[PDB]
Amino acid sequence: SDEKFTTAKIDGFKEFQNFRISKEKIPPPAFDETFKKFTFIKMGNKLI
Amino acid sequence: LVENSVGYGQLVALLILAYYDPDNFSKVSAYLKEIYHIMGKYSLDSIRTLDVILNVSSQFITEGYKFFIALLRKSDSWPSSHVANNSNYSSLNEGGNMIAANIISFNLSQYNEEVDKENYERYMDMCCILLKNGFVNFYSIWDNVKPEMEFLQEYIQNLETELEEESTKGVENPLAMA
Amino acid sequence: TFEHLNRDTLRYINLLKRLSVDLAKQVEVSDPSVTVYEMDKWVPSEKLQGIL
Amino acid sequence: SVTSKYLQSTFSKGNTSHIEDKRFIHVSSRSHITPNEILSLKFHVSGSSMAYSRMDGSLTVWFIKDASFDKSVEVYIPDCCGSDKLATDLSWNPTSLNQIAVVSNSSEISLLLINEKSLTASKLRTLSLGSKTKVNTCLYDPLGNWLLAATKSEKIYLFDVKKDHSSVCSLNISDISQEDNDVVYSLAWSNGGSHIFIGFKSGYLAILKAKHGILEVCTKIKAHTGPITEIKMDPWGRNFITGSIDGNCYVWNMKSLCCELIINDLNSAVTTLDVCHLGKILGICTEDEMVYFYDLNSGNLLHSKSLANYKTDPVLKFYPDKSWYIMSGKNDTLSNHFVKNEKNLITY
Amino acid sequence: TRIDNGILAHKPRLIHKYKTHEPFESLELNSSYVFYYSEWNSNLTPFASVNDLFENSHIYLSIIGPYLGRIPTLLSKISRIGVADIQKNHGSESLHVTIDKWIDYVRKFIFPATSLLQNNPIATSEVYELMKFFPFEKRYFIYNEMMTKLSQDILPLKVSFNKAEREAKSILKALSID
Amino acid sequence: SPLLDAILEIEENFYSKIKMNNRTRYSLEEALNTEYYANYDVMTPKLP
Repeated sequence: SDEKFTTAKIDGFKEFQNFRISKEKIPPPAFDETFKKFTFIKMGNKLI
Repeated sequence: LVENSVGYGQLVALLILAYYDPDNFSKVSAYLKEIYHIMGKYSLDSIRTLDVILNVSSQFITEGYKFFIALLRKSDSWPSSHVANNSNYSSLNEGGNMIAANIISFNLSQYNEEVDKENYERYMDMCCILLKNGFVNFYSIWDNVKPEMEFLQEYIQNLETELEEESTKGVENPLAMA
Repeated sequence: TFEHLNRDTLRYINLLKRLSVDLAKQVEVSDPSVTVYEMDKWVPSEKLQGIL
Repeated sequence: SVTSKYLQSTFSKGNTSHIEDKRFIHVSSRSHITPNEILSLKFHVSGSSMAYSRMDGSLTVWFIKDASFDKSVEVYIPDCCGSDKLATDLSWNPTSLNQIAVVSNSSEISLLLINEKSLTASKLRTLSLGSKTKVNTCLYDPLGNWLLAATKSEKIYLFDVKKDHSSVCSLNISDISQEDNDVVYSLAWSNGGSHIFIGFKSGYLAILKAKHGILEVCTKIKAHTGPITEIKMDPWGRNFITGSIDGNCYVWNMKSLCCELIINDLNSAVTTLDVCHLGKILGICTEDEMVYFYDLNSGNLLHSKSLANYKTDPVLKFYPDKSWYIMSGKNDTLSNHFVKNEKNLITY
Repeated sequence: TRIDNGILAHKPRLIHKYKTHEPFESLELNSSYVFYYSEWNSNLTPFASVNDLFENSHIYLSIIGPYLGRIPTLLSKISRIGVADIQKNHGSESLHVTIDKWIDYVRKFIFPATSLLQNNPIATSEVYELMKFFPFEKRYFIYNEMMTKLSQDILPLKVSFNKAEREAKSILKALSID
Repeated sequence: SPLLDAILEIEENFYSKIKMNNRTRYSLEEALNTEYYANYDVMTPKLP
């Protein structure tokens, strides 16, 4: 860790210049809570 | 570390003591006062000393996590008026201690040498513990670890195409071929 | 005096969990139901505990 | 990988002794014939005795005192349980150190106390039931508290061994199966007599409660698609292993009763199976004259062999007090196995 | 059990407990390993009624997706819960309501999963032991929809179907009297 | 050189005392039970 911190200081601590702090407002997600419907074809396919 | 050797020496030695103490749990305050006395005497930094605590703590995290969390909970490097939640969709990115976030997001992207590949597990586990008691908010860690979202999406498209092809077309497993 | 007191404190704390020496742990359990024993929940007899 | 090396060493040039029985010297004299059989072979609990019964009618019992059967006495006895009738199953009565229960596909259960000073096996008692009833399997609760006797159809009896084998209860198999013409194929006790596990032929598996001496049907699950051959239990008491004839070997979790691990390299029927006293290695004897040794925790093959058309029907059994196993040889002759310097796996 | 001085003596087996970082417990031949962070399940509350099972299926299972098949035991547990729930009210008049609701559930969450399995009969046996309670029209509906619309237009299902089909043809070319 | 020599000799004496205590205790507790077969690998300290 000391070696890594030395080589990071060498470049002038540029590795901490970029940090990307998020600023969005996170909304509560929506979950589909419904089941699909069934067609008119009682059996599987038209022929049967 | 090499700049004020004596200084860090004392600190890290003291830290080992705390994890080898049977009554360490009821002497949190004495340890915090000792660490402040030391950090004062030889003018250690706050950033580097937080890192030194994190490393030799993660080294004992398994069966030290109780005392570790109590220690950080009582030290003034703990965000007390804007504590992160990490358990509510509307607050996954608000609050925390952004300096600890910087140091952690840094130490989590070093997997190039050979020595850290064997401690990445314990370090990730310590961060995962800290990341649910509100020490740092999640997105502040997510947005800053190594693989960028674009490279992830590229790897994803490659895996999707390769999988779909190997599924639909298929591949002949050579039994006695050639 | 302060230096002696610091060094003695480290020895005492070291000498508790780290350099402690403990009992043999011979085990015999009366209940027939107990078919598996933890081997860490073994404790010494109450009479011996008072003497210790 | 320690276990693989251990098993390889157990299959080496040395570390193996021929069990010198009547059939062994017979083959030695006639080779240097039609092999009768080995109907059954079952240890004592304390790992210091062994018993088995060929098809001729004679049951041999050894008092293990040596590794390679050097100083092991042998009480050979002629065709017990009648001259016409031969033994089919025996239980070793974990209560005492000498008693034995033996059944001969008849309505009579023979309790004999084997003596070691002489070579005399003296009939101690005979138990009888309905005249038509033809029981063929006997079992002992691993605490020596209940005895079970089962028919190929329409009879199951439980005696209380403590109170001089007073007939405690019975049950009609048709009440347990409720299917078309089922024939119980294999039974087994739970660790500590509390439940009886029964495997029918139609595929079903039933769990009966035998807590206070009154049988009752707890549950029935459609385990397999063919007849169930063997049912074994883990010694630690966390899972029970089921092996079938359809080529499957499953291990069911004990607390929840749901499949947890499956053996998939198998492609043939199972004739028997056994698991070591440490609950670590699982030995499968399939029907293509081949044995396999799997690992219980992971479920991947760790050793294979080949019987090579010698003694078509094989037998396997792991010691209850050491990591050794008796396995059949060439012509219905037993073949011990050991390492001679490792009593248990842990010592290795 | 051991024979000492010519008498039987029973003893219990002795094991010890170790703490590791692997999540799943085990017992390696003398000692039992456990996950160290023994209060990881503090933030979660188990279900109290099958209605809660629906309400939380809509969150966890809709995420795990067609990959539920990677854990067979969950299929068995949910299917046995369904069987017992249908059996509990065989007498009552509202049975057809529960039957319709479990029909929808098995259509949307379980059957796509069981379509992914690999040479594991017993799990399918359980799912069918639950399915046995429906009108056969509905079973044919589910089977045909799975055949026509969900094999295509979903990647991992398509991969598994193609693998199974190629394997079936490969075996069919090698059937003999010998 | 001699400084490090002496200090490492002392640390050796230290760990020797620890290991002697633990080994004697384990041998006794092993020979005192039926099928204990203690695990000599782990040596982390534990409160008596």
